[PDB]
Amino acid sequence: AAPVLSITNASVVYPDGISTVTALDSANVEIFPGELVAIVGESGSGKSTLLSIAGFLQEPTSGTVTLHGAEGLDATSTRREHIGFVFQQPNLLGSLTAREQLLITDHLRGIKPRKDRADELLARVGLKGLGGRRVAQLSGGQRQRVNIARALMGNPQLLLADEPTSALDARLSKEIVELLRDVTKEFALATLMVTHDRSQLAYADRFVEMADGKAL
Amino acid sequence: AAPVLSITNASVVYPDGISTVTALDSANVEIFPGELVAIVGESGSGKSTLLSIAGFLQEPTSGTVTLHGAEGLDATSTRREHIGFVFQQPNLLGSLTAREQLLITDHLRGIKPRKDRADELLARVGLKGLGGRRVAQLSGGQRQRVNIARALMGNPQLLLADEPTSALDARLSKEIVELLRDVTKEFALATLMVTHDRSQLAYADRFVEMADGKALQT
Amino acid sequence: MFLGIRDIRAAAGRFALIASVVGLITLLIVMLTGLTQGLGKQNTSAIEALAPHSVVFTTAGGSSPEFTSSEISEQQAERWKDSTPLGVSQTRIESDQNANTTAVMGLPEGTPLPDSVGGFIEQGALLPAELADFLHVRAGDHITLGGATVTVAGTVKTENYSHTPVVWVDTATWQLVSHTKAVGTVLLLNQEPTIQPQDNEVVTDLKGAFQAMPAYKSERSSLLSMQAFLYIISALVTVAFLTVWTLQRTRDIAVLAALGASKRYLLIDALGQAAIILAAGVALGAGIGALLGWLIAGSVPFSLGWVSVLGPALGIWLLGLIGATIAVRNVTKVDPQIALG
Amino acid sequence: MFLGIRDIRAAAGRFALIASVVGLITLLIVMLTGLTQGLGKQNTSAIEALAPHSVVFTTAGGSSPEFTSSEISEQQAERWKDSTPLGVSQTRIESDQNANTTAVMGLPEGTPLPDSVGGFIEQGALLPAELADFLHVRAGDHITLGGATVTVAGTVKTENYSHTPVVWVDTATWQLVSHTKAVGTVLLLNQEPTIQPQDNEVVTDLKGAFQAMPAYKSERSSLLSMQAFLYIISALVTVAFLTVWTLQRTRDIAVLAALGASKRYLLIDALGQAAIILAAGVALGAGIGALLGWLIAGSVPFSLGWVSVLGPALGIWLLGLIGATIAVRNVTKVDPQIALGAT
Ligand code: HEM
Repeated sequence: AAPVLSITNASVVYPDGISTVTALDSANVEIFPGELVAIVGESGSGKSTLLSIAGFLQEPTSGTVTLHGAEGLDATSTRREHIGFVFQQPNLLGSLTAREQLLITDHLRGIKPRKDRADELLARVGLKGLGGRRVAQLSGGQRQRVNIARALMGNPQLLLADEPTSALDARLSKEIVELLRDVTKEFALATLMVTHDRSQLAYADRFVEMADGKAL
Repeated sequence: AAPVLSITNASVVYPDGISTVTALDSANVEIFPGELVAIVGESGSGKSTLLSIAGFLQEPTSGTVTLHGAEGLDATSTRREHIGFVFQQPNLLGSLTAREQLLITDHLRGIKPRKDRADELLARVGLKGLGGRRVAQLSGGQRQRVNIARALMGNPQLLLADEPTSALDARLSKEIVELLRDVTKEFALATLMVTHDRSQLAYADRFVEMADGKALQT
Repeated sequence: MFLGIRDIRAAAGRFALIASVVGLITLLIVMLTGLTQGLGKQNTSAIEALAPHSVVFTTAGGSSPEFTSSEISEQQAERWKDSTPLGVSQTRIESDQNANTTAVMGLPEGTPLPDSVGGFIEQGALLPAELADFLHVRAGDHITLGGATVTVAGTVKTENYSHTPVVWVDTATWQLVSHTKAVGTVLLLNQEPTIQPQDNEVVTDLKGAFQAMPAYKSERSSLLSMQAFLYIISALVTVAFLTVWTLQRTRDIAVLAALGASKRYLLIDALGQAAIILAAGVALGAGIGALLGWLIAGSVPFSLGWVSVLGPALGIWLLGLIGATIAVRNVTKVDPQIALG
Repeated sequence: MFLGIRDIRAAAGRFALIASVVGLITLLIVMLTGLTQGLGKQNTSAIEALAPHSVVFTTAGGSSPEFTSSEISEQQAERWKDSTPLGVSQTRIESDQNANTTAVMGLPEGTPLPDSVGGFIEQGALLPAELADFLHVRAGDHITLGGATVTVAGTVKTENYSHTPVVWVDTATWQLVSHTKAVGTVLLLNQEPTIQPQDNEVVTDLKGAFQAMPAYKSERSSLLSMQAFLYIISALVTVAFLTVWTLQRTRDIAVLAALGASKRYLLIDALGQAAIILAAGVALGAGIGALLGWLIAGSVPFSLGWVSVLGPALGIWLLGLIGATIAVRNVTKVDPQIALGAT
């Protein structure tokens, strides 16, 4: 009965070299707890630009983006306490182990790292007992699974996934989307998922089509 | 009736952490001069793995890849003299100018960089008089255009484009694929083009659909 | 500070190379520091031991006073009241068994010597214990001092003047050994001078009295200049390395920024990693430094205390921290969108 | 070499920082090198001028020979034939207007001095011109030397012994100034030694004769040891810096590798860039070094030639090249597939 994210008439304009280019053009999106909303469209339609806006990674050049429960917080503080990022690349820190990839978020949030919680979440993502593995001992799917768990470490209300199945075959990518959908439902997360594989829309509650930076 | 590139039953297995991974499984593809062959399929189906194989960037764990006219050459020598790469990202060297992006290839080939050819090619790609621009002053489409021109500097026989329209809107991406088709035909190039956009197959003479590292063929 | 510390664990190779360079520079600085203090005490330990307030010299042509050319006449000594004439000369000492050159200081008979030297000025010459052993001489044996036969009055500890040990003799004996009618070479004043000096006279502080020694200023200054360059080189080395290094972490720093890591967190992480690396290098350099110096302090003059090893060490480490913050400044400007690519 | 040279032009900032560090270290090395050679002649310039072949010392208790403790008796001198007695002492010189301490060397009367010094041994003392100017003494004036009044026989060139100028006197005069009946402190031998020495006697070559000087060995060794550390520090600094730097170019090197750039090209490119930086740093550092040294060589002993500035400079540059190749070794081990994806 209360939205998590509200993007109202948002637009982003980057300086493309000497000239300017309208990346996002009057985007309007609202996500409620427990929704998985996909964002579909060709490469370069403004999917990633909309995602970065939803993740407070850059302010829109026009329009407003409000994450309820985080009012009165800077962009960085909003990401730290209310958003979990499932980057396109797993973005695992080389020198840390699978379990350490979760604890470091706790540390940057200023809390004593929780080893038990990290192992429970790693098991929830299907890596039970692999907390000691290093990045060299993790497969492509496994790294993406650790990434999902890391987004869940801070217990956010908004989960943003940026094409997390881009380097995974059909089987592995299904598992990740199933995991993403299952986690979205189990923890009442509001999740934006950018994807170009229309085969994954079956797991999403809704989808937005995008072209030339305009949402349809 | 004479292919430029012949990928016959090529397979690649990378060590994926503790286990291995068959990235390409018995791919059979042949490209002839003047063809624009698109390779379509979802992200992670084996398009890029096939591209890297075709570009002599890595040998297959099984099967053979032959570029005719370059037999008896190591992997690196083949790329330098017979292949042009239109990387997914423009991959422009920061400290070089637009024209220097082309000239540096001539320098690494052991020939005095030819500015005339570099300017002619820059004009053909629609960048006439922009040879003085630096990478910071070039837009997405322009950087990709320089990339095409750099691939054409060495007069290759194989032109490989890895989704060169991934960061371009509909208008710009049409222009780029048209340029690829037009340059392929104009210079009798054999071009493999990996693409995820199903709207660009119209510009290709043929297309190969791919899923999980296997090429689908009737 | 979380990622920074574990980067070091998993890549100890790269840091060992750089930490060794920092350790070498600290080693050189620590050992150079000890050598400069050792040479400084080699030239000034005797005069410093006497702890005079002011020192009256004699000059020619209004030039700067020099211990090699100053003499105090008897009337000149009577002018300055509450003052004792000190004669300083270097000459050859020859015993029945050996010989060498040494410095000879002469003071009025009965003047108490500094606790550094102990005893009191006696008739004759008081030899340093090490010098008496070298010459195979005992108390009461005759020795040739500057071409004159003098009796060894007793043994004493060793102080130095111009890299030579000081032989202490009565003012009368020094006159015979140095072939001078003067009552001394300088005038030591323990209280503040209440008389104005003569045209040929010049009052100087204890520090300036060392500059009247030929080798001291021209050799300590050059050693100090080397130390200043070494401190500068250390600072630049850290800044040069750490700027290039922090650029290497941009990707990992961007990921933390994207996740929500504050600027304060990223800056503390980077500086924390550098501080640990700089600490290791400085500790090893200063550790090896004090050891080599103690091992060498028998062949080369080397003054080795706590402040002469740890003073420079802490200075170098703090210079590195100032340099490090300059190099890590750009950790807070990393755009977090670098992680989405 | 194409990309390498243009990387420097467009990003001169970071290279200036490192080149300054290399220049500073070379600056420090250049003056330390010149200072060690300058001080060596400050201790040996006088004896070197005389150019003896062998040198006979006198010891006590079989200890190492020392210039401060050697004396040659008159009969001891008659044993070794074809030998010249050299007396070496340091004492105070006092003129009517000034005084100071200086070294006094004594040789037999009439012995021609080496062309380095010229003139002949005359009765009395031959003073260095600069010392006579300081003391306001002319030819024919009386001066107090070690408690004895002597007439200035004439001026000569300047040589040094133990950081003091050398006053040249006849063997008889030196005995009066040094208060000894001996005919000298050492014996200079111009021919091959054909006499066997006694248990207490010791013959030494010109080099070993310097070890009998108190300050020489203990101070040249320490200066040379510092130079060794400085050369090592320079090599390590470049290797430490260049390893992290080449790791920064992995992406650009991969693109050139992906394009077909040979391994030699990438390695030649990398070393060319490093060689240019090291040349710039060493040239600028050694330039300021020679300038400051020549500007200071009037107040402090500093020997400045071409070999004493460029020898170490070229040595450092070659040390840097060896270090750089060790650091750039991984430029040829970069797979070009890094360019097909994202990093
Ligand atoms: C064991 C090491 C050293 C010893 C024993 C030593 C000894 C001496 C002596 C005996 C003198 C002349 C004073 C006299 O004869 O009364 C002197 C002067 C001097 N020394 Fe050293 N020294 C050492 C190391 C150094 C170092 C490391 C430096 C510079 C880094 C240095 C620079 C100088 C200078 C500039 C002078 C003055 C030269 C002049 O104007 O005559 N010395 N030293």
